[PDB]
Amino acid sequence: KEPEQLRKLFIGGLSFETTDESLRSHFEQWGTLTDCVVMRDPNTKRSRGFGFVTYATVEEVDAAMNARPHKVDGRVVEPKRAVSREDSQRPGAHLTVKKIFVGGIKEDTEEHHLRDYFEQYGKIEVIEIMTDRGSGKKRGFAFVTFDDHDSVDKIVIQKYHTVNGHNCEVRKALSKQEMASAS
DNA sequence: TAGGGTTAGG
Repeated sequence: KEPEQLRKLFIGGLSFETTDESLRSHFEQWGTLTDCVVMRDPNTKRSRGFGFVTYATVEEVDAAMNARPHKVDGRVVEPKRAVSREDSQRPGAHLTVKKIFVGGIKEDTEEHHLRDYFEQYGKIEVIEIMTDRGSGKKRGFAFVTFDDHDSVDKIVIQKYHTVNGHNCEVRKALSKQEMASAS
């Protein structure tokens, strides 16, 4: 049995009239829903326009994501890997991005090392191992861009990543300015 | 379009 967090998808952009029932009826097409709910105001009971669906297995989750775009109650919605309440605190945790920051990679790390680990998550468009433009010294971090934002989401929700023999930290890439506003 | 009375007590 895989962890609940990894078996759940956040469903954003829900139609004003989507319900626990209409949501379920749609996503059950890709698996056994162990949970399905529409978040709404506790006071007015008005829909907050988003919800979650949870499958019995991550394979069923992958099936659902491979079926995008998803239209529910006539509205195109936005299914996303569910980011934990804890991680939802980090800056840009909910951004739709196709690039990741990979920090703490050994000096002798080469592109093939990155591909050997990251290709399993999706089509890689660009790989950039950073160096100091002036000294030419390796800075110990890289950037990897994918063709699908879900590749990035599938990655950052995992805790560990082994590249060139050792663990490395992987986060959603924030722009120069986002990093600044994040400081 | 970020969570459902779901987060520090001898």
